Amino acid sequence: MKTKLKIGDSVKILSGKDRGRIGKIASINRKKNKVIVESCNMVKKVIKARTPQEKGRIIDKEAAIDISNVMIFVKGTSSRLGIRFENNEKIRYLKKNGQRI
Amino acid sequence: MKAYDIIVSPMLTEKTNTQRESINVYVFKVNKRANKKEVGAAIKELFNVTPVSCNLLNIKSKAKVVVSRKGYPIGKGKTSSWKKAYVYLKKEDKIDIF
Amino acid sequence: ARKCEITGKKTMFGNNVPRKGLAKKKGGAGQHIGVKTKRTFKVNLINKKFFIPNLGRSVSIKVSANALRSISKIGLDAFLKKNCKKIENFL
Amino acid sequence: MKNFKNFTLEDMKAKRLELKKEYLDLRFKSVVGHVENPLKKREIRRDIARLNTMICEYELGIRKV
RNA sequence: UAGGUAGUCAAGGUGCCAAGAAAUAGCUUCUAAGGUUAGGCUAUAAGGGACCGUACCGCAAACCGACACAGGUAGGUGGGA
RNA sequence: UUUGAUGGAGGUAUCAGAAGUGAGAAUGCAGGUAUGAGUAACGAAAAAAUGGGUGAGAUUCCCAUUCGCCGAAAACCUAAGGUUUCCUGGGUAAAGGUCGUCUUCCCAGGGUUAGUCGGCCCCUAAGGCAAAGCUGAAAAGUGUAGUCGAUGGGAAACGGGUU
RNA sequence: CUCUAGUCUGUUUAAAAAGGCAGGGAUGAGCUGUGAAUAGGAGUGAAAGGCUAAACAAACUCGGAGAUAGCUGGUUCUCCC
RNA sequence: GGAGAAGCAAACAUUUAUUGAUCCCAAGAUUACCGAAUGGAGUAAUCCAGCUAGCAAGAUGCUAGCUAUCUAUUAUUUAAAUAAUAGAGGCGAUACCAGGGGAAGUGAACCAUCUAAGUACCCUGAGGAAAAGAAAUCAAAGAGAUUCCCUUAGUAGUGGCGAGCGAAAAGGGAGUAGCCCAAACUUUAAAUGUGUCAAGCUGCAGAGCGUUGCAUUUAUGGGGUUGUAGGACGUUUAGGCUUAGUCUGUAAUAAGCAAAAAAGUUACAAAAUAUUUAUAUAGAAGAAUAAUCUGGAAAGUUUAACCAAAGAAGGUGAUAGUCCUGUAAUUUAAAUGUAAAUAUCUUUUUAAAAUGUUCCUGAGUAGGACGAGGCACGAGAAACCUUGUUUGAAGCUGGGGAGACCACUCUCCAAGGCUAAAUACUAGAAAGCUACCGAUAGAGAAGAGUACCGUGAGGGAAAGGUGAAAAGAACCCCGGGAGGGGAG
Repeated sequence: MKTKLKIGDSVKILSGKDRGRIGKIASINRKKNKVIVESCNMVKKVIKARTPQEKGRIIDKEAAIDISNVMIFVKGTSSRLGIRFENNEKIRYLKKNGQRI
Repeated sequence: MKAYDIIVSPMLTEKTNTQRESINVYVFKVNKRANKKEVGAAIKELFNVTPVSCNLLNIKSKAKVVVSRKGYPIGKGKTSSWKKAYVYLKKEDKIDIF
Repeated sequence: ARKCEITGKKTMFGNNVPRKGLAKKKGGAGQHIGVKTKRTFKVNLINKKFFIPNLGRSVSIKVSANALRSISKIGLDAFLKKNCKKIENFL
Repeated sequence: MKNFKNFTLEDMKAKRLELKKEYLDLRFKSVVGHVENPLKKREIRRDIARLNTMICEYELGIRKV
């Protein structure tokens, strides 16, 4: 559902296998409330991709992490996000310090 | 109903292909609300050729049995019924779009 | 129905009550009610003809003897007016 | 969603006719067997519906030229 | 060619009494209010075919009997000795 | 209530309160599984047999040659009904009283062309509805003028070929 | 083509009323297809207390209804007097 | 509202979306056919038309628009016949209310009275509440419309005096509100009857012999609504004038106009905006955690904080006030819907305090006889009310009631019509709660009145759970597969 994170941001992973590893947000599945972080939660998968019999293979790809497990991380700081109204623009700022993202 | 809501799409089947090759007959899926006269008029307007005659059929809906997520019959679903048209042209006439 | 076309009287449903014994006001020890049954009291409609000189013709109405009595007492036009009906609704 | 939001009534009528051409030809090619953009059907159908409302609004006078 | 079954001729014919559908349809004809190419008939040439059912089983594992059941199941064809 | 195995996510002391508060049976209800028992049947005393092909797999599929059965049918063509069961291709969880390469089983695709056929239609039998009229607590019941109601009566075609 | 005396199989049957043998009617108080009419204290009954959707000395469904029973059955953990 | 979207779940490859999509809300458009179904007919989802317009319209062509019926109101001799608008048909609430019909199983250890019971159910009506509702009443107390509670009270009575049935008043509360016709007279006439003289007029005079002469009915306005007051008559009056109280000119009164009060919740009716950070129907903002240890995973262990009008409830890989969404207190209204208030608008009084003579004050009605029902009250001494069949009054110098009746006395003034609130009900909508349930439980139904059974009415099941994430076991071996053994 509604969330304050944008595709392309850089986030730090709060919990899971990848403590504190920092990656960019590649995609957001808001039907399941999950987010895909590039080069994080990285799983091995098998694909035949089709029934005809040339070959199948093992590839590596990221799995969707829950939204709650990431937090925005900008200029060496990670914090919650509030939003402000100035210049007739709903902008975003860090609750810890309060800067332009 | 304009002549575009009448003709739905042609049919490419082995039977229709041999029929078209041999005795110059074209088969269309048409709307269920059409009849002989406006099917002929629609053919004329669309392909600029007047058909000698037209024949229409009502194809009944094919029933299927629906099974659960596990899989076992829980009801009877059905396809959509439709109307098929055989169109007869003069031996010199042709339709090119096919 | 068995309905006075003027007043609206209709049949009235009630009981049928047999009684055995002798009433105390006749020296008897009393009366006893028997088996009550269902019954109906019927209006006595009459298919009467009233000749109206006002249009020189007779109109036939279903009225009860009570309504006939009242018409004889007050006059047909006034009675119809009182029960808010008009002669042209008949015919 | 294509942009006709400035067209005049008869221009919209002409657009509707040639879009109906496009839809019929698209259906025919789809049955003949290979059409690279099947969703083009849906797009064209929605365009035609838009035109029908917009024209209707012209006659009803809700949208004035 | 000969013979000839079952129709059919025949809703016939001959006898009997129990005396054996209707039609505002069709066919034919008649006149009112209205009409006097307005029509209609006798012909020719041209084209107008509605709407739906149309597969298959249908004396049987496909209809009706809880069954792929020793049952029921209308009518027309009924070879040869 | 202590130690282990199993289990991988909530329970609970003391005091006090409140009950859908304790099952061994009611020819109890629901579900699972024994028992009889690998026993009775496997559905009519019209009958199968050989060879070959397909297939991983064949007494039961397909093909061929014999034999047997019905033959005023157990044959063919149309109703009443069923509604894809029809055809082609693929497959065998279940289902077919066994097996199965097969099926009316399953999946996909394909298949029903009408001026002359049967309806629709113009008519009426029995019958139903029915303005008006008449009769009834209501709801309706009777019933005329009318209108519906086929197993009936009314315009039109036969032969051959093709998938 | 319609019926079932007598006998037999069957009777945890193939059939919740058949079948194997036989018999009666068989131009008529005949059989039968296709429609319609008569519904529960009523209908129908060539008349047996029969039938009326496989069950009829008063059909079936729903509701009153959890009807009433001096009748039957059942009624679950423990200890002490 | 802002970055995804192509329903309810993804998959497979195709597009759209920052030109503001998808989605939510409001409004509008489209809106096939059947169905109250309404052109006729009909086996519901479909054949047959009449008329008009356009399709070369045309040979059973297509499309659009009309023709169903009942009731009220008039366009006419409202019946007949069409015409005109207006209000209804049916469904929904397996709820509530009113009216009509009205059982049976039982208890009385039988049963017939009675009880159950106006119960179930059927039928006719509308409403958001309905019904009822402003005393010809309660009732021996001094109260004062109707309805719903607490008490009176299991009392007073009734009952094959068997079983049972079962009040009312007063008092204490919830909630509040009173009004309007007919008639008495008069104006405007019309219609229908009857009538050629002293018939109308406040009173002197002239005019006047029919201002339609007098009545009834229809329509309009004034007049008025009760322990007997309102009109004709009795005056001060009558703001003040214009018109006339049969016509003109005077004492003398009406019809209009200054001045005021109310009104769509009854009380006259029909609205329309502005206006109310009021509300219903989409939204926005929204506080305060780092380290360490175990573990696959921390929110937990432990050490220290911070927020709090927010430690409500969920999700987050094990147990979260500070991770996400929300929550407290605030707050979005273009448009739409519902509410008041203000004016506008509409309507009314354009006057009241004041004595006695006449008129009216609700007629087949009050009451009585017979046959029934409702009142707690079963004929009992049986009032009273409704009511079927009959009979039948008074006119305030009156009548009804005060549990048979009579007298006195005390109360009340019927036979015309409305009325919000308190009260009944929730199929449902939104916001919440639970010593309520956790898959044989809970609605029948976590998947549905579906599968299935019966010709039909109708009856009616069973089936929830991988993992934190498919990350669904690449590849290899046995096997036709299934499946298993390895490798991940």
